[PDB]
Amino acid sequence: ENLYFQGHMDRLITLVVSYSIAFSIFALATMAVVYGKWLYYFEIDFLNIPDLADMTKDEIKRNYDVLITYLSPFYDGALHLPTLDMSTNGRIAFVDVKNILVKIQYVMYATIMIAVIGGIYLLKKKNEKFLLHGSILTIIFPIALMLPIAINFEKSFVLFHKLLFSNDYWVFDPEKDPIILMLPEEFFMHAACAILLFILGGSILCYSLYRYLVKKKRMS
Ligand SMILES: CCCCCCCC/C=C\CCCCCCCC(=O)OC[C@H](O)CO
Ligand SMILES: CCCCCCCC/C=C\CCCCCCCC(=O)OC[C@H](O)CO
Ligand SMILES: CCCCCCCC/C=C\CCCCCCCC(=O)OC[C@H](O)CO
Ligand SMILES: CCCCCCCC/C=C\CCCCCCCC(=O)OC[C@H](O)CO
Ligand SMILES: CCCCCCCC/C=C\CCCCCCCC(=O)OC[C@H](O)CO
Ligand SMILES: CCCCCCCC/C=C\CCCCCCCC(=O)OC[C@H](O)CO
Ligand SMILES: CCCCCCCC/C=C\CCCCCCCC(=O)OC[C@H](O)CO
Repeated sequence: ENLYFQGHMDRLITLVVSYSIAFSIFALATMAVVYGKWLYYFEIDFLNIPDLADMTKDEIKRNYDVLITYLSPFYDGALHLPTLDMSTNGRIAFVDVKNILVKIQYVMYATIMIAVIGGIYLLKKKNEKFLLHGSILTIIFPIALMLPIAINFEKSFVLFHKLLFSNDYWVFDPEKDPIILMLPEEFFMHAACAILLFILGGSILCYSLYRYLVKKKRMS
């Protein structure tokens, strides 16, 4: 009567743990790309942002450095671009973007702890499937968040937008928020591609860890 209860828990724990790694890797990849400077630096020359924005390369890079420094959850000050103006609707939008990254990070630290605490409880029990269930669940998670796009393309992006932001009938107007000119749509598309690229690598390493383990367990 008891080992029927115990098996019902380790399958629940494997679920809670598997989902926790799926999200942990999603967050970790997101933060690697958002706070990463290699990709955007590459896009300055690739997308010819100096001529898009009528700004020098050094201009563009130091404004970007200040923005990424602002988006740290540990920078308590307001956003003060070195050479660019900014509407109050602009400042609001960047507080929205910053709020997500703090929300994501706080949940990430939560899933990281549950994933390894619950993960070692399972490994102490000679059980490895959370490393395999997780591995495939990390591939599935980031785009289950994209699933609404398949149902309706323009309308789904109206809820993604309003889930994030605090002003509905705003604008991208370069005369009032000229940092738009150095943040073209292609940059965000490539960045998201880097986010999943990182997630894909993440799924592999923890699938490798599943196979390295269970092959040394069956060896005995
Ligand atoms: C007690 C309340 C605590 C709050 C948490 C309750 C949430 C549990 C949800 C359903 C129970 C079913 C438990 C086992 C379900 C099977 C898990 C499963 O679907 O396995 C595939 C997945 O990828 C992972 O392995
Ligand atoms: C945890 C904090 C301390 C340690 C971290 C320091 C903070 C990182 C800031 C700048 C370096 C960014 C440069 C590295 C960016 C590499 C990853 C990236 O996102 O760009 C690669 C791109 O995907 C391929 O084209
Ligand atoms: C349980 C799920 C897996 C557990 C994993 C344990 C944590 C591993 C810590 C760092 C690995 C990668 C961290 C990538 C982001 C940290 C660096 C960062 O944010 O700075 C910007 C970055 O340097 C620009 O590339
Ligand atoms: C969506 C997946 C992309 C993956 C993440 C890559 C992007 C993260 C790097 C920088 C974000 C900074 C810009 C984020 C958007 C700022 C909002 C904006 O454009 O400002 C509005 C305007 O100023 C007032 O109307
Ligand atoms: C509910 C919160 C629980 C309390 C919190 C306890 C701390 C989390 C424990 C381990 C994380 C260690 C591995 C994390 C890898 C670091 C990657 C990272 O966090 O980079 C983001 C950074 O802010 C880029 O600017
Ligand atoms: C594919 C998986 C991707 C993972 C995603 C995780 C969520 C990241 C959350 C916030 C990052 C900042 C989001 C900022 C998005 C703004 C994109 C945009 O198009 O900004 C308008 C720009 O002005 C056009 O020219
Ligand atoms: C043992 C119990 C613990 C179980 C834990 C499960 C094992 C997860 C393994 C790998 C996940 C790592 C995924 C990391 C993906 C983020 C991509 C990244 O960090 O990029 C590098 C960064 O840019 C550099 O500067």
